[PDB]
Amino acid sequence: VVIGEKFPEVEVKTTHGVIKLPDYFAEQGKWFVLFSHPADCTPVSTTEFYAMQKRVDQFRELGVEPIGLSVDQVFSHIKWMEWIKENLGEEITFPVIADDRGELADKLGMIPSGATITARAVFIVDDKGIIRAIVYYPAEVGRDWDEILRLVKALKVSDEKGVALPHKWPNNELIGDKAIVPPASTVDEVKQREEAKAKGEIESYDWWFSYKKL
Amino acid sequence: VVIGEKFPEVEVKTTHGVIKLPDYFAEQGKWFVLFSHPADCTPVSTTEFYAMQKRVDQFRELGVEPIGLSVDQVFSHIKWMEWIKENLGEEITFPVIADDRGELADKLGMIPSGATITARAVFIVDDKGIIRAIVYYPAEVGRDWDEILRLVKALKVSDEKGVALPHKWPNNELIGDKAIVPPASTVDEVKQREEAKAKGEIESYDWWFSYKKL
Amino acid sequence: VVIGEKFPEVEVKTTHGVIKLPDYFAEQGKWFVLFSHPADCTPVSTTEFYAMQKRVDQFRELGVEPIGLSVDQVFSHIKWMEWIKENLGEEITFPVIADDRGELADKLGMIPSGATITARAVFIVDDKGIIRAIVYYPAEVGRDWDEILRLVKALKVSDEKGVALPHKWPNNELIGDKAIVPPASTVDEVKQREEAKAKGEIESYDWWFSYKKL
Amino acid sequence: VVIGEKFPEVEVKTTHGVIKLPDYFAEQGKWFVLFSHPADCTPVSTTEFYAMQKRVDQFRELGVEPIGLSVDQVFSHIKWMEWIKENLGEEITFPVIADDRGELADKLGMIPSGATITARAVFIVDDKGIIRAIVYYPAEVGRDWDEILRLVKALKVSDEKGVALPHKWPNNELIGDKAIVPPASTVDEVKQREEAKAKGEIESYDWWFSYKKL
Ligand SMILES: *CC(=O)c1ccc2ccccc2c1
Ligand SMILES: *CC(=O)c1ccc2ccccc2c1
Ligand SMILES: *CC(=O)c1ccc2ccccc2c1
Ligand SMILES: *CC(=O)c1ccc2ccccc2c1
Repeated sequence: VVIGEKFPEVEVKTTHGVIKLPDYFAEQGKWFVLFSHPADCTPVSTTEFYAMQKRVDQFRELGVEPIGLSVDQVFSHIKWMEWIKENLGEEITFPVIADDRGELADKLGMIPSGATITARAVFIVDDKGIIRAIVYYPAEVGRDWDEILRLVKALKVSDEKGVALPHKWPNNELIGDKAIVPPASTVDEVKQREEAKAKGEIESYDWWFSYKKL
Repeated sequence: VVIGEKFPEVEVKTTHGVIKLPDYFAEQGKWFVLFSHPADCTPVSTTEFYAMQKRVDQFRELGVEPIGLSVDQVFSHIKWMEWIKENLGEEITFPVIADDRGELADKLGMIPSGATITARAVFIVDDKGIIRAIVYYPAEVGRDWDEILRLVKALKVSDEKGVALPHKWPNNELIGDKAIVPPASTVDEVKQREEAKAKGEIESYDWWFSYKKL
Repeated sequence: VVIGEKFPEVEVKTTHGVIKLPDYFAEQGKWFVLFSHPADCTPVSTTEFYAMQKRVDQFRELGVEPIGLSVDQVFSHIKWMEWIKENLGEEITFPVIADDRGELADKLGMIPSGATITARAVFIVDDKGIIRAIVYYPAEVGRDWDEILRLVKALKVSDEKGVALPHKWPNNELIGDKAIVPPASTVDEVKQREEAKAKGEIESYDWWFSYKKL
Repeated sequence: VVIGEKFPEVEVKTTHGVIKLPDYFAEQGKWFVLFSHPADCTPVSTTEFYAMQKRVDQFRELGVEPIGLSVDQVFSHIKWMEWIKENLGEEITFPVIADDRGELADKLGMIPSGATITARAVFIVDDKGIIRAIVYYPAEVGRDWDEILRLVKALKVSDEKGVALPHKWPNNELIGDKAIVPPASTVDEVKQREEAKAKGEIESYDWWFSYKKL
């Protein structure tokens, strides 16, 4: 699977029962962030679950639903989440997939070389079932959910306002929170663009490098 | 290709002349961060080339050589780097690949659906030539090289102290800059972890969850 | 071949005429215990043919058809069974394979090192034609069909009650004839095991160790 | 691997440190019973460990050393054995192999179809490193160590007194505890045999079926 491809139609067993991806989310007009961990009841994966729960509402606020995955069975997931609630005080409210035959993991390249469990994969999927971004981190290094939060904010703003987002948006080191104006490919993108410029909204470093604020 | 796989043996045309990957970097005991952008003289890509250049020594300090890639030709690259130099004050000092015919981009899954240009891909390759981490951002959303810096700091510390790094390390919400002690793989390591527990050299939330200061 | 593998499609000459394995037994909804002996008119083998015949109805009761095999020819078999009949009072009522050229014996790893005759092999094959258990005893030590009877009782009860059987069941040192409740593979099964725990329908030594009466 | 083949020369990590099979046992003139379980901290495997410990001295009395195996790591083994001691009151005194890359398991066909963990395998290996018998039971059915105890007693008596052992020896249903006298292949086996017969020690059902007592 690559960026731009439809997420595969698949039935998945989860701690919230059976669900049809991507449809379950797409049909509500929801994005999802699908993320793998190698094994339940590991310390890095445990800090990741803590951290994601603490951000569950920053994702959902935007119309993005977290959903986890390992090749462990659903009994493992439950026991482990009960451990996070009793010991860390955070109840897990996002579903987790029991990919217990490794079938989905395998379709999404989530299994590293010589292994039988997933790595630390991340898929952003939009309400059209389109894979918008993919991350593969290894067992030994925990993600940072604040970068995935920035990524989905960027993607949603890109869709909504037809801009591209510079390095480290919205704290880019040349134009801070200003979005780039991409080339026009539509009459409306030529009229939208021209009228932004008559409104003062556009500046530039050259003809091919123009940017505005939202 | 997946995490844990040998980076494919491959000669590449660059702005700094030709090189064999991964041998060129692995024979200097260097890791490389191989990264792509869709096209030279695009503004998001330009923001990321500025950003990488300002950070080029953060990577080099750590023995990690950055290296760019697009399907644009060496002639196009020389033109674009020249523009950045005389327009933003940064000379580009890292080699950029001219991936004639997108042959390496296809090997590494860098081409998004129904395109001939790359997306915003990142590969961390180590001094053994093993792929340690993979990121695929799309054309519309530039990366944050400080997250890739954190990732390769974490990979380096993981290899060097035999530890795993928790979420957002070295700013994990629970244990800060502390590192996860992996399980004992020998009876000798069982005795050493029992000693370290007694001394408080390692600390723990449960028998399976042990961390320490570096 | 290994446990979990389809028994290989194969026509075999027997004392009761020719048959297709596993289809002959699987189309009657029968399991078979396929077992070999090194040579007709050997005394250990004879003791085991007596033993199997006295037990042939214990297996048949359970829908498990016994079936013998050696590299001896049908003519040799007819002679030997005749001897048992008129000498020990038992007619042999189960089919015996004449494995011309040891072709099936090689497929199933029945030939010991630097020999052309089988050892004392046993295969439990189910009504789906799946191999469920394998035993390889040598020429010098005859089997105990009461252990193979216990094994196929246990396999049958495992399939029929969705349980796992403890050591020496139905005479386990700890729980007697009680059976291990496997882990929940669905959220629905989590709720049903929580109900059964509350009712004492299942009993337990720890959260991962639950047994019940059949 | 089949009966009659030398156990492969292999270094194994165990709860008693590193050891060289078969040499570690063969060099002391010891047999070993090598036995797999699928996963540590399972209920069937747990009753098997209980049961084997309770018989550890019936095996060792005979010069046979139990040694266990799963693909779990050595930390898993230790935690699990501590659970057997605290909860069931039996300290495990036999070593257990951490076949944590599945390498030995794979050489000995211990992995069922489509799986990544072992089944319930058993190998008897003599002081010459020769595989004398192999058992494959599935996850769902626990062994009976009393049958493996009978098997090793039979094998040792076969070696020591040049006899073959009938069905269910020493409670065979025709000659009880009497051993079969195999054909002679040596002058000494002709003199040994002839002199047993002059001593009264031999009886028979026919010329090819003779047996004596020990
Ligand atoms: C923590 C966890 O996921 C897990 C899963 C299965 C287990 C089986 C036996 C003992 C402990 C377990 C823990
Ligand atoms: C990358 C860029 O802006 C640039 C600079 C000089 C050029 C000369 C000729 C054709 C294209 C160019 C692009
Ligand atoms: C199996 C046995 O004892 C027996 C019986 C009759 C025979 C006739 C001819 C050749 C061999 C025989 C073996
Ligand atoms: C019981 C056992 O073998 C085992 C192994 C690894 C574990 C990791 C996390 C939590 C519980 C575990 C239990």
